[PDB]
Amino acid sequence: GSHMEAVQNRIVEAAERVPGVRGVIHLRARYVGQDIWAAMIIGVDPENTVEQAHEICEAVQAAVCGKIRRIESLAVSAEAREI
Amino acid sequence: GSHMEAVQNRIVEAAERVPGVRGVIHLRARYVGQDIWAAMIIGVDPENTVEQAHEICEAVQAAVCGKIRRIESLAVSAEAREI
Repeated sequence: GSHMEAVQNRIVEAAERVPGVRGVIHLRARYVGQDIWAAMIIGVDPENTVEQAHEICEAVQAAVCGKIRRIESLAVSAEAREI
Repeated sequence: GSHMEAVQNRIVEAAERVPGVRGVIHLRARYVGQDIWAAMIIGVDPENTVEQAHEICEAVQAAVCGKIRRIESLAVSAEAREI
């Protein structure tokens, strides 16, 4: 089941190129029919505001849903990640 | 099924008395055996930091699990709420 490993990779790469994302902490993805439904946690600067972290999450969603073909549901939340 | 409405009320009141919580936005609660498992979204100042919002969520968890008897699982996340 490695068509899923390929896709997870592209999702991770896609997300990380959005401003403010410091790593994908967590990504769950499953096939629903021919579609992918995913849920993601991104690391963000602990000192970003809550409203900034929301904006980053939305940009990640737009970027991934925009770029990655079979993704039809993506939930994105944020956690503090110091690096 | 109104032993659940009573408990949801006490959870909401409990959470709202934690510093930085501006309303409970969402609370899902279910009985697992004789226990309650719940998941909650609190409103917080959009200008709090991410790390502050984490701390508020943890204080809500400590407060609710500490005070409300049959709750054995509580997940708490934060969303921006301007008021």
